[PDB]
Amino acid sequence: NECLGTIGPVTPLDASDFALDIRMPGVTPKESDTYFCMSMRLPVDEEAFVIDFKPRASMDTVHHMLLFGCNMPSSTGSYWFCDEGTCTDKANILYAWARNAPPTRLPKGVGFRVGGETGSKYFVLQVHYGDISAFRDNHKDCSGVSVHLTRVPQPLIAGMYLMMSVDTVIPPGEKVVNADISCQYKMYPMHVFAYRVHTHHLGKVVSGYRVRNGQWTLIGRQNPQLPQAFYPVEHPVDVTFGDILAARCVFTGEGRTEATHIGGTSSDEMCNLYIMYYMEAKYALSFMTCTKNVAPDMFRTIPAEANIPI
Ligand SMILES: CC(=O)N[C@@H](Cc1cc(I)c(O)c(I)c1)C(=O)NCC(=O)O
Ligand SMILES: CC(=O)N[C@@H](Cc1cc(I)c(O)c(I)c1)C(=O)NCC(=O)O
Ligand SMILES: [Cu+2]
Ligand SMILES: [Cu+2]
Ligand code: NI
Repeated sequence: NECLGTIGPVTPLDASDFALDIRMPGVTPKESDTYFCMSMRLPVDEEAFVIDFKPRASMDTVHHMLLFGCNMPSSTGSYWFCDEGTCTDKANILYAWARNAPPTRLPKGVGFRVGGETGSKYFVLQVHYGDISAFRDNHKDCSGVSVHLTRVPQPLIAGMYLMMSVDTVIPPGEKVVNADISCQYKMYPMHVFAYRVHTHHLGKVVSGYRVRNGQWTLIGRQNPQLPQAFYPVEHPVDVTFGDILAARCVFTGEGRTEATHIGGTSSDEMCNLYIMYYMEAKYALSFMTCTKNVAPDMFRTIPAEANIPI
């Protein structure tokens, strides 16, 4: 997107609001499939709320973008190749923009809490450059995301419940390998409103469910090879203390001559189901994670859609 120049990245909106533009510093991708990252310290130290996001991406080159909040970006640079790392600490994903799947807006009254004593101090943007035909000009790119911040406390706080595998091993040639994840929910109620799935090339399908009284309620189901944007949930789903969140990624070993385990490269795999939710401000926590399988046997009753591609 157009580089800002002399006006800088901060646009005052009114007494308590401002837009912060998070753009690449005029970079020029040299290889296709390049992944660039950069970070912006928040301008204010006190707590603020991110209530909106507007993509500022060049359609001819940018394939996808992801925006995280964290306290220690992986590089002190102007920008860097993300394969070096995103954040030293555990990054919280806030937004994903996919070229072929237009992002959905946050419900009004819902905001991510950042800054202050416990909120993220930085935003780290990762841009994935696919086609670079437009880059023979050796033109620089300032694609990114604009974020709307406010000091006004929001009634509903947005958070992320991340379900991910750590132990998965996919034997070469192996027709079907399931990665099951399950945890019991023990916090105040959350209402899922969006979900994103993430797998590398071996993933066939990823599904997540809320299981209450043995009954399975679909949160989201998606083919991880389709654009990995946050998609709105079919129907609002609350998860309450006692419920169990269960997820399954279906992989294959077909095509691999060696075993594939969980990891950060293209030769590795990942099984992630991001569940974006909102909670009443007075009960809210911004992030939860599940990296276990507490009810392995429970999957004997998983809906068949969980094994059939989409
Ligand atoms: C090892 C793995 O599966 N990593 C995933 C999930 C992940 C993401 C964030 I944000 C975290 O803070 C943590 I802890 C783990 C991963 O990096 N996925 C990237 C993606 O979703 O595209
Ligand atoms: C005064 C105000 O809030 N104006 C905009 C907010 C805004 C402005 C810019 I410049 C941004 O880049 C972003 I992110 C958000 C407003 O009312 N936007 C409505 C909307 O499109 O959602
Ligand atoms: Cu991409
Ligand atoms: Cu990955
Ligand atoms: Ni409800």
